[PDB]
Amino acid sequence: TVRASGHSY
Amino acid sequence: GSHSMRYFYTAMSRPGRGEPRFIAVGYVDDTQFVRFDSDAASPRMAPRAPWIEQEGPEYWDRNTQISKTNTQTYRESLRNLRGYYNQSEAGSHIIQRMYGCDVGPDGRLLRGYDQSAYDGKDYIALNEDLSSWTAADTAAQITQRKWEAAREAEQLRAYLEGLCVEWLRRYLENGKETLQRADPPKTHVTHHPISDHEATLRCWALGFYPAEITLTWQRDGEDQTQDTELVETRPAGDRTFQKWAAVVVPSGEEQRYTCHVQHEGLPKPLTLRWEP
Amino acid sequence: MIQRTPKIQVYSRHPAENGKSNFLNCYVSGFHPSDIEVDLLKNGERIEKVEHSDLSFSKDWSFYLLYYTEFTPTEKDEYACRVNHVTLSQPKIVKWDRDM
Ligand code: NA
Repeated sequence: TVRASGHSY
Repeated sequence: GSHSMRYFYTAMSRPGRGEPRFIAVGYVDDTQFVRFDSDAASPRMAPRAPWIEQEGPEYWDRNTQISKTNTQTYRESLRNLRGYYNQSEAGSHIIQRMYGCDVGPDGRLLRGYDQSAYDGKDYIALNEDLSSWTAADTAAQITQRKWEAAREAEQLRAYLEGLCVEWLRRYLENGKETLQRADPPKTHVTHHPISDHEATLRCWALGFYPAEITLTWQRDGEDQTQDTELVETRPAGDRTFQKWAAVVVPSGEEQRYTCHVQHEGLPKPLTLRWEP
Repeated sequence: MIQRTPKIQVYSRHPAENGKSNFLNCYVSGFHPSDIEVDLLKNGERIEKVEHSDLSFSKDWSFYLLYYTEFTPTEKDEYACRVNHVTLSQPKIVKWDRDM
């Protein structure tokens, strides 16, 4: 399963 | 054996041709099992292997939601990185990210990964400690300070030690008849004369899974590494892989050459010679 | 900015035997950036329904894709793969070599 959407670069 | 799960993200800008495309694919070992493509008519995480089809709607909706959010975040990230490199608005650029976990045969975490590239060059990577960063340049130092301020390493570490390991174990069990089955290569040696003085011996490996394999030529028991031509392992289309190694030998010395095959589907390593 | 030109291998899924159904493969790898155009040629003419794999990339960030279609080899017919990419002045054509 995917990882939680993270912070923009 | 040991196993891995990896997600591969590609976000590609295309100025004048719409918003940046975001593609995600998930693998277990060398088996792809999900994909997401923001260019699709109805973008959603979709199955790409049969053993994932049984997951419920809550699964697919979480994976789809995260990917649609990722579509937007990676669009913002391409704008940000263009600024970090003082780049024009007219150029096309790419962020790539691969992350996931390796587990041992007992299912315990061996290590986690989270690495990013921009236009094909290392940008920033989570260190093996799952708590510090390696920035490739002063532009990536900006992302690092942004990610330290949001304690991003802790969120990735929690994922890499938690969900990643847990779901990988679940997939391996649900797909055990393929993911935990190693198919040995079918092997054979071919002989193709080049001249009156030399011929090519080519050692074939076909139909094997996973892709990891060792093919080597020996002359009088000594490895011929610098004289062996190895093609890149290639997919057959049915989950299995193909590979060959070639060596050019003097006519009449064929029997001094042996091909050696190592693969985990093989009860024991193979030694092959040309059988004329 | 650095670009990488694609590697190309053309081959059948199973060992080729005339009159028997099989799959023709064109594997393109090692290239960057990701836009590529790949066509399968039967005696020079583009074959229509050619599927391909989902875009992925290797550990060195270079991309790879498998383009494939069902076919039935014959002794007469000649197959090939034609690849264009930003790194190539002109489309590259690689013929299916049967003995390989
Ligand atoms: Na070109």
